[PDB]
Amino acid sequence: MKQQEVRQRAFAMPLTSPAFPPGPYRFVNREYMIITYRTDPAAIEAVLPEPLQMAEPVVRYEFIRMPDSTGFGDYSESGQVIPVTFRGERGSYTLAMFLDDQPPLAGGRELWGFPKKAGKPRLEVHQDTLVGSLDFGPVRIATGTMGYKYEALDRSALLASLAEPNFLLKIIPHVDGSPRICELVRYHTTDVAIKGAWSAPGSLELHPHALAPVAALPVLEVLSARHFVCDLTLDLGTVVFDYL
Amino acid sequence: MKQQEVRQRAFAMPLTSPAFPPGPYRFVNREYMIITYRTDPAAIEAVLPEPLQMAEPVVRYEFIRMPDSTGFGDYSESGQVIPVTFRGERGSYTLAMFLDDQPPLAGGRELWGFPKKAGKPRLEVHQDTLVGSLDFGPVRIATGTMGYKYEALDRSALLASLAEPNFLLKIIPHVDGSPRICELVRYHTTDVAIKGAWSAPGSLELHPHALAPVAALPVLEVLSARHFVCDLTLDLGTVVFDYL
Amino acid sequence: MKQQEVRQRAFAMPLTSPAFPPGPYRFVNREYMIITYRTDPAAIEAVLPEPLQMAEPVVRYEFIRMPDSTGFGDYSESGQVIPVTFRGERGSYTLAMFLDDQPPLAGGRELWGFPKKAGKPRLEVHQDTLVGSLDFGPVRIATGTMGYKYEALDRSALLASLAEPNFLLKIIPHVDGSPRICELVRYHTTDVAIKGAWSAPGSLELHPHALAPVAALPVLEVLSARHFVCDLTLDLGTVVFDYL
Amino acid sequence: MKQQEVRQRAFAMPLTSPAFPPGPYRFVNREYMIITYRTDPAAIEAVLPEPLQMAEPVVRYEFIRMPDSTGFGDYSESGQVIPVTFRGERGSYTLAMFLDDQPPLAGGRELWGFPKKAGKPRLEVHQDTLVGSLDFGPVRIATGTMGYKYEALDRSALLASLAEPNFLLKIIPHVDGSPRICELVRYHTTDVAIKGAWSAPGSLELHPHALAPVAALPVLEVLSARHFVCDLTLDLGTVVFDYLR
Amino acid sequence: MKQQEVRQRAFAMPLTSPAFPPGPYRFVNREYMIITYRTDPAAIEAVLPEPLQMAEPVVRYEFIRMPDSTGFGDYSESGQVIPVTFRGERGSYTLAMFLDDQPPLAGGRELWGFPKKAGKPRLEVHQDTLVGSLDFGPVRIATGTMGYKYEALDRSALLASLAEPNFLLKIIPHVDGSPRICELVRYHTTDVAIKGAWSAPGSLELHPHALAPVAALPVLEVLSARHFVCDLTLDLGTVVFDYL
Amino acid sequence: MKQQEVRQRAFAMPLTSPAFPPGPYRFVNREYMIITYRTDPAAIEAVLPEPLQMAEPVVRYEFIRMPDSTGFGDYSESGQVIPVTFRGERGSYTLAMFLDDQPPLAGGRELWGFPKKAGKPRLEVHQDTLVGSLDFGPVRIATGTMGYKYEALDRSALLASLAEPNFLLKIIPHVDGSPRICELVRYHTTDVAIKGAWSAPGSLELHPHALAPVAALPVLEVLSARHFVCDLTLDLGTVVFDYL
Amino acid sequence: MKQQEVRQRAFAMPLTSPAFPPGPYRFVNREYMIITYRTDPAAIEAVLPEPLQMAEPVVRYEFIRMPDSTGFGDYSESGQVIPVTFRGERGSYTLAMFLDDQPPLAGGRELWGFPKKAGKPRLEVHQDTLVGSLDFGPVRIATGTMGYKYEALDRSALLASLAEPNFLLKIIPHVDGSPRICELVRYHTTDVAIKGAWSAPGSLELHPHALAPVAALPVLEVLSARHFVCDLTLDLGTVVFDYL
Amino acid sequence: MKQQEVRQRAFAMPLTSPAFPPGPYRFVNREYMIITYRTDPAAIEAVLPEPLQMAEPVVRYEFIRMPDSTGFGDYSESGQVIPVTFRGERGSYTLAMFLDDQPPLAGGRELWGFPKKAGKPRLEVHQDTLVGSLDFGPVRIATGTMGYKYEALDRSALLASLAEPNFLLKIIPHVDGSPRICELVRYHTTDVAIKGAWSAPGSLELHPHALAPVAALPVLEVLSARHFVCDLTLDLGTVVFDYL
Repeated sequence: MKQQEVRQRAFAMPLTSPAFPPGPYRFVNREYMIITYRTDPAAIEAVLPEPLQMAEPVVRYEFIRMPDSTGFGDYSESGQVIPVTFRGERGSYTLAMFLDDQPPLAGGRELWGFPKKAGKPRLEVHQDTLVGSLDFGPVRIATGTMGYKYEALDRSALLASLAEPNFLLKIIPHVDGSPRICELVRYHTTDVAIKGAWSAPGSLELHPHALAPVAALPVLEVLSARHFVCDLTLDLGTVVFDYL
Repeated sequence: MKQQEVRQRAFAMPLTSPAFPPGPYRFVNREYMIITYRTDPAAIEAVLPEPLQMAEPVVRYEFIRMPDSTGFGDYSESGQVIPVTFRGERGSYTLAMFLDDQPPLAGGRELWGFPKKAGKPRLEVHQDTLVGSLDFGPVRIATGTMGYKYEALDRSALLASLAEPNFLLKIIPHVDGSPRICELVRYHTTDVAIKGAWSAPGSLELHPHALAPVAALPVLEVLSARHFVCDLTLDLGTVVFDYL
Repeated sequence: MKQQEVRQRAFAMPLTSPAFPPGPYRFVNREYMIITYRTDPAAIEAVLPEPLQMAEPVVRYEFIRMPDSTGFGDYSESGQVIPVTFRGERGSYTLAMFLDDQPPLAGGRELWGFPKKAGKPRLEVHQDTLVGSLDFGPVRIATGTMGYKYEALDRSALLASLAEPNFLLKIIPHVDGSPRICELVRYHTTDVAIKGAWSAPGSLELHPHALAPVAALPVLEVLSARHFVCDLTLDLGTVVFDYL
Repeated sequence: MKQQEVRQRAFAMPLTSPAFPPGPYRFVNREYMIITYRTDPAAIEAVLPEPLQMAEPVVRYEFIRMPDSTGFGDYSESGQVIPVTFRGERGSYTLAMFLDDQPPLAGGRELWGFPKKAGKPRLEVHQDTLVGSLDFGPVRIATGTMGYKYEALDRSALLASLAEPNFLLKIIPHVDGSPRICELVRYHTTDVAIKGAWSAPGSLELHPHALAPVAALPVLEVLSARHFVCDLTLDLGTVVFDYLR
Repeated sequence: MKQQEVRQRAFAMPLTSPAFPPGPYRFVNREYMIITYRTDPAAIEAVLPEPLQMAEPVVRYEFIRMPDSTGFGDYSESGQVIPVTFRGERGSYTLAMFLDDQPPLAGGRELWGFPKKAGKPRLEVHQDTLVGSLDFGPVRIATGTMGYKYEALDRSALLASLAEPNFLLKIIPHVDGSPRICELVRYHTTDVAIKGAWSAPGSLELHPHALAPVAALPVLEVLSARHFVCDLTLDLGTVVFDYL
Repeated sequence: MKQQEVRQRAFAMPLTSPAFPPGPYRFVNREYMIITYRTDPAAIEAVLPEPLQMAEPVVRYEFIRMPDSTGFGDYSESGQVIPVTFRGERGSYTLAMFLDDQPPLAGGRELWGFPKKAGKPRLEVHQDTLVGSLDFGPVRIATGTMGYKYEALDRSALLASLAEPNFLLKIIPHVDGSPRICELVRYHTTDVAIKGAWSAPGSLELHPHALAPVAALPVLEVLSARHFVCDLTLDLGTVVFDYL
Repeated sequence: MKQQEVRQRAFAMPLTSPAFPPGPYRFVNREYMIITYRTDPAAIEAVLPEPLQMAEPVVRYEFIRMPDSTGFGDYSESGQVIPVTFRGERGSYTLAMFLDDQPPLAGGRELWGFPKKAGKPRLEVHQDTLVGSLDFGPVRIATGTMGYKYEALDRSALLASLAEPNFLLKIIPHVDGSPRICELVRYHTTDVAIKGAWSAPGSLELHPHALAPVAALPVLEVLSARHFVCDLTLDLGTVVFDYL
Repeated sequence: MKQQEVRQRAFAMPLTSPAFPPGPYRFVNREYMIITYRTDPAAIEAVLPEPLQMAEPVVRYEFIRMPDSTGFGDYSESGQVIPVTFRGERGSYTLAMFLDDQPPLAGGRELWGFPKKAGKPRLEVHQDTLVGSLDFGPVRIATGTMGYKYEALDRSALLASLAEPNFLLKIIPHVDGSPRICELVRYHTTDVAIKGAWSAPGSLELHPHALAPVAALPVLEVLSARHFVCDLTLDLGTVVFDYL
């Protein structure tokens, strides 16, 4: 298999059996618990890369079920998202995620630049409560709870939420340890169909961990909680600022 | 978190809590079981990317324990390695690995370009038999067996095998899915101390898997088995050929 | 809170974190097993409150799954309902009900006046059989079985039955133990969308219990068994008769 | 079953097999662990309904075993009680309670107006520590600890709290959702026999929950811990303010 | 229970509580994993009953979930199907099935003449991998694997495959052991709705069993893998050739 | 494999690997618990096909262990048998059976016409009591008990019992749902050797089930109980009345 | 414990509590499953020690239950036996055994010279299938399967096979590692009673193991399967050829 | 024993079988996790006994494995130590300690006067994370985490810290409950050989407990985390201050 055949088939490692596939990336029945909390503004500023700019000092803490995902399989995710502005546009910055499936973890990192690590997220209804949890090894680092579907939420506002740009700092080292890729990436979730969306009382507790430091954006006050189910496509991202 | 802080600080994602640290990457008490088997030369040719050239039509099947790994932790690995020459120099090519710990998986892939996937390798003595196994979710894909330290091995010769260059094909996608990095990488294991090294009868059985195709290189005849324990440093690789 | 705003805010206890929310109460994919059986006429007459009037001497024994219930969560229900007339108008009377979730138990009792107790109902397919059970603590008190979807059920008869009036006897003691509320309440399930509906052969065995006396309406003869899945709204009730 | 006989028979639903019976409600060998903690005064006034007034800014956090309870069975309970005055008379206000047995749950709510919800309270000695815990489904929302009977308490003093009035805001919705009952209820625990009472160092930790917000009253400092066993009759309450009259 | 009641009522044994009901036999959400493999043409010829003629020397190995099956219940199936022509028309031939539910096993055999035996098929997503397995008592006889929904399939073409005739050889013994029924049966799946259809890499391993000889058709090379979900009606078959 | 080869090898499906084999059918160490009870004569008449004629209004309820059975393996059985007369001959009619092994269940139905279904029978001594049970899925449908070997029974009378003809209504649908086989079948158990045979106090309890309606022949009074162990051969049956 | 007591008392170590007793070695109810398979004649030649000569290129693979064995206890065995001739006489050669009980392992090896190792053989009926398996620590190395007593076997012929000489190569090392005993040993099974003997379809799968190389004689085609139960006496062997 | 020899023999209770032996007390492969955190100065001042003097307001929280401890066995330890000065001399004060082995608990208390209580500390690598925990009965009261060996730690600073003086407050009541012993004790760890020593990012969460009040020194800010393995001798102490 010649030089140009290699260059032509190359998408992801291993060449002949890639750790992940090309898309499209389609998600069916994504289920979100999102708890939004006020935090120390100084705690966001210490972690937000310029030229991104801080908006509200809030954090979106999320627990996501992805039972049906092309190329990737059946998995769950938990993460911390921060509202930002970039060039007059509102959007989000993903600071941290954790997932229980390989292909979307390698794929997430190597293709888009999602800052993903391994963990055990769960999101399930126990009788009357929706309970989100994320373990990292034997250690519980996040527990969220919500009432069950108390109020229907505005679906227009939700679709506008899912339409905003999502920014990521993609960093990949060169063989020598210096960055070979260091860029702000913009991605969109498109073809959204909302199956249901609700609000209800919510709660969040975070625990410190040396290798999963979600707790360094302290929960000062829980502001809102939303729970929705939707289908969508994770579109390929585009570079919006190349630090290199 | 100023703009040029980012491009000088950036090593691995997440920028502020990297998924793996910089080395040196030191390994104490790695333990190897290596079953060398003869395969179909045509299966080797099918996967070998030029300018690499095949040598003997053999596969070195590895089960490796790494209980003490700087920056990475305590874990196990299994994989398929093939003798190769590049520009006439004899070395190795790593076709497939599987590991049970995320930092060395991401780090292996993003820094050197080891072709790593997730799986559950084990290497254990069960009374009279050293047993290596590799499971990928609920499916067994590799089982190797060895008698226990039947005869001491010529260490000076072994250390020779371990001085040879190891070659990797590093592939990282750009955000749009075309290759952003596509290169052959040369790396050495250095500062090696062999604590012991043995030979004994060996066996190997492989099973098909859509996502872990080790059985694509069929075990036609087992040729040798080696078992050894060592400390070593995984040095950073160099680019020896850039396809882009 | 100010004495005035307390009145304005009061819905259910606890005032500041009510044991159940207001609604509307929407149900998605309720799944029913109903076994209609002939019983002793005298047993029915002994429990039916005038001004309610007995229609035929049958009991509909229900096993219901409610996997998706707004404000309540995900739960199961079992109990006894009797065909009734009130002022000439054909309807049903709920004698006993059993649930494994507390918000719909309190809310059922305090809002509409469903005669609810705690219990563990289950409704599950085991290979070829739909099996309904009700345990009350360690004692099984109801076991129902049906074949799986032998014949389509008349959607029109079904929708007309669901459109009927349901009567409940709401009783709530005053702090002195005398009745503070004692009324016949009429309610409706509306916005009914049936997803599937079948008949099959069916069985029912009931067992004695001092605190869960379903067996007091003995199974003389099983008349029919229906299985259906639907979405509906549990509308608020209205008082049709005040004993006080 | 004539409509007249219906009215005569009516106490609690279901008419012919009430979810709970009538009393008298007797409790034998009721065991308490009470951790008193100072909280944020602003947290208390937000949840205290006028004409109640606030007394000292503390919360009495409770874990109670009721192994022998007439009409109810054998169960445990946990929750939050605060010091209050109504018309200048000093008493308690129950903010939240959680139990593992339905009859006292329904009865608690529908008769007296106790603010009750389901949960899994436990109270047990583990070697040297009395350990009280509350779980709400999979989530731990309260953990409390004490030494084991370090110092005896005077009982005669203790009975100073048990004879005080207890106040409850009783709320039962009408079929249409607006309040049918909305009154403050006064109840007393009478027939109190103390079998033993003790103090010891204590601890408390509380965790957030959307549906069980005990942690909304933050533990700033633990102030005292008490452990006691008693027999007790829970008397029927009386209305002392009717928001709806 | 008069004599001519018997001959007009008789459908299946036991006459008064038949082991399976009459249809229509409707299936909602059948899920298929099909691994198509090339085999020894001589192994196919050895089992193919004339007047059926072999076509390509391939086997379609199936693992199928049927969670909602009218009259039959919720169950799983695995089996070996071969492309065939009869009187020049292209169709299929079912060589072997295995199921975990009795009504469809007896019903399959006695009505259509599906060559059904007992076993324990499973089809499940394990993170990144769709895994089909078939156990016959304690022995694994089939393991298949697929990546997860790598690429959407041409549905109109699929629906084409599913319009083809399916052929069965129905054999029932007379009480004396000579064949009482011995016929080729043609049946169609009709009213088909494809909910989704995908392709992805595939693997298949078979193991010998004296009583479940799937391995008699050896996996020489895996050619394709398909995964799809559908609703369909299993129509009654017709006799196309009677050997007697 | 030609047309006539097919017709010549055809015994049971699948042609090339029959679900059951030819006999002879030999049973070693068959162990029976038989509880005979008086029932409603109207309950037998509703289930007994003419030209069979009712004898006593009793039912033989049975629990059988078949640990050693040619062609079939190791299994257990439970069933309801009714005494009948046909053409001046005393015999039995089998109304219902349940077994935990496939080959004898398919074989029983397709060859002789035993009205067999699937279930979990057990027959074991627990200390002082012989206990027979039959579950159908998670549901207990029959429990019998006997004292242990209180009295030896008449072996001449027992052999005469095992010598009487056993009648079965064999029904097999045609592909179109109409009966293709509908006949009264007579079979004998021959070559009987009785190893031991006893009577003792006995008891029976039956539970309703929609798909296993053994309970529709109510236990009004337990009359007798016998327990024996024997070897025998289940001879092929012969047609004694063809409804068709 | 005088010097010449030792040389007249000495049978097995420990002298005062020998690891196995002298016989006769009587076996009641040995049960055999034997899968006869054709293999590579070249694999047979590679292991057959002259003056033994190979006969058919077949292996008799055995799984044997010995529940009642004088001096040895209750245990199981599995092994590989090959047809042979010595000085023109047809007999057997035992290549490999594995047992789960020490006295017969030591005794087998030190007295006759059976080539015994440890392992975990099992032979059990699972419903319709006789299943033999052999595990060596955690690795399965042999799985055999048979239908259950399909047809009675010609016993007089069987007893003929069991009258043939069995040959063993006995090897014991001297303290210095050179052979102290190295001889061909002939032994018979005598006083044989066949309790039953059957044939049925068979299967065999072998797996590699460094220390249990049964798979070195590959299953090319399974030829027959036999299942039988017997009592027999293992007589002491004789030396028929002494290499020393 | 004679009254004189009692005095001569007395070391620890029981006289004739002392709860712990004399020593020297040698430790091999102690493994420490130390997390240094800033706390509230007032909390430290509230527990520190004059003549001891407060140095910086930090607490070193320790999780220690002692797998090989002469006279004591194999055990783990957790607790709190504070940087201190005494007469100008820099050292440490041990506030609280927790162990799962009784000989070092009694011996620690009675000989040096370590302030020991019972508890269950653990220190373990879970894949990529070093996890320290302390349970006290059913309550977790300390959880520490570190990355694995990110950077070498300064051996010189380490050895100097281990060479420092440790102070303890030895208190032992007289039978009347008044202090019989009340003294500041100084001790040293000598013959220290460090085997490895590292730093990495670290975390600590503490929890309230009435009998194990570690939380009384609140974690305001984690300053550092060190991991090391060493051999050392726990030398006898000396009194430096007698309160009595």
